[PDB]
Amino acid sequence: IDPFEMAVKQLERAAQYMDISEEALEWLKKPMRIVEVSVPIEMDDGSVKVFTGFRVQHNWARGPTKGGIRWHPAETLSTVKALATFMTWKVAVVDLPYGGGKGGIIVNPKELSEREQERLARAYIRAVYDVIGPWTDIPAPDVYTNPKIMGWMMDEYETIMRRKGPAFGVITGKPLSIGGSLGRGTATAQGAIFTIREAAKALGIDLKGKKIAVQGYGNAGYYTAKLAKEQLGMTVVAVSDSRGGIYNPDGLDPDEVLKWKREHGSVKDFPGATNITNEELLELEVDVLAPAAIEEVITEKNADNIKAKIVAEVANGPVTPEADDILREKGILQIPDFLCNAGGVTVSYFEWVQNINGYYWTEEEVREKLDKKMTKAFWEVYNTHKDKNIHMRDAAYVVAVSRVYQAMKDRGWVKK
Ligand SMILES: NC(=O)C1=CN([C@@H]2O[C@H](COP(=O)(O)OP(=O)(O)OC[C@H]3O[C@@H](n4cnc5c(N)ncnc54)[C@H](OP(=O)(O)O)[C@@H]3O)[C@@H](O)[C@H]2O)C=CC1
Ligand SMILES: O=C(O)CCC(=O)C(=O)O
Repeated sequence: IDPFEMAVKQLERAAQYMDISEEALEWLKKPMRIVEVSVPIEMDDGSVKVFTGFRVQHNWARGPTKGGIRWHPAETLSTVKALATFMTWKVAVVDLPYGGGKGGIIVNPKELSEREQERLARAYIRAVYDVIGPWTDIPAPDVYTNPKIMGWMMDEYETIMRRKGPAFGVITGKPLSIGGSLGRGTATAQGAIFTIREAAKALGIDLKGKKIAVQGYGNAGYYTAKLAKEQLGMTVVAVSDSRGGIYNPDGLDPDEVLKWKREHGSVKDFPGATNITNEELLELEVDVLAPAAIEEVITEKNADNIKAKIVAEVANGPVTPEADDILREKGILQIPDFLCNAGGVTVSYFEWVQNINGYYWTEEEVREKLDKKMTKAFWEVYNTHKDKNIHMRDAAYVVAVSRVYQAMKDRGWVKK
């Protein structure tokens, strides 16, 4: 249907478990500032093409808005608004002095050359300059965007700003050569691993020697499996991608699987393991399920088939609202998406702090700070879900919306 309407409905459903005034809820149901701009670039053939750009600042009560820029051909203002709304709750649930933001360009970057991509990034910066800044709106990498594009955008912003303030802090997820931070590459997977370890501690389950299945095998999924094996001592019994999946009960080494996928396009037909389809992976008998591929993979039609005791929602919205009740009834502990994959935005916040302070941290300090942040956030959410006897997603919503509501009331934006 409409992604923004779905996000608003999910917030409205969560609002019944907390004391929030009608005026504040109506304020939260609509983004505070939406910017639509034309993004013109000169193509290689000499012609000029105009693209549609988006930048949505949902709420900046707790601080400057934070959110990545997507470059998908199916990008829609509704999707950007929904993702900015989710970004607000994400930054609020880990206690960040941030707001919720999101940006996007309706473009197919596959048919764009490197020069054209750089021109697109620079033109997007030249178009959205007046509503962004290190203390206003901090973008980041997202779908079909990378640190290279981030560096181009940072350079354009610095050129326009005339180096008056810290231009490194305008955008996060850039290369280490220019204001980048360590631990950014594995940030999401590291945060997910921290939350999984905390969930296992909460359920009284030892993670050593337990099977894990990961759906999707890219920046999130591959690193999630690798860190689960290396840090949590888990056995990786199955991975998957867009093509198919592979299942080996005795375990799989993530590095070999990644090399095979890079050399053959997909993890399919990996030797020593059986080829299985994506839907069969979610129904395995594993200790932890990590669907880090796409949204809405666990529906009402397959929720009863899940046998994992922990479902780590590394991807954005992998479980539908209907499947949430079925999963909870079976007694499965669910880690909500904007809490499970908050490590990426937490490390982006660390990068922004380093940029604005002009002082950069080591990998160990970043890892320890992220560990503490994710542990505190997860324990807050779990304690809220146990105290009020509500769903984990509902508890995360209560925790985030309470913070945003308190910020709004302290700013005097709402009275009630
Ligand atoms: N920094 C991050 O990585 C962040 C991660 N997330 C969430 O993590 C998810 C993935 O992020 P990232 O790893 O960067 O993305 P990538 O696109 O780099 O990797 C996603 C993986 O999912 C696979 N995949 C694609 N379509 C399907 C499908 N229909 N069914 C099963 N698997 C599929 C892809 O296979 P193939 O490569 O063959 O296409 C790929 O291996 C997203 O949903 C995102 O919202 C959240 C916040 C930020
Ligand atoms: O780092 C950020 O600001 C956002 C990362 C991201 O893409 C997400 O959390 O969805």
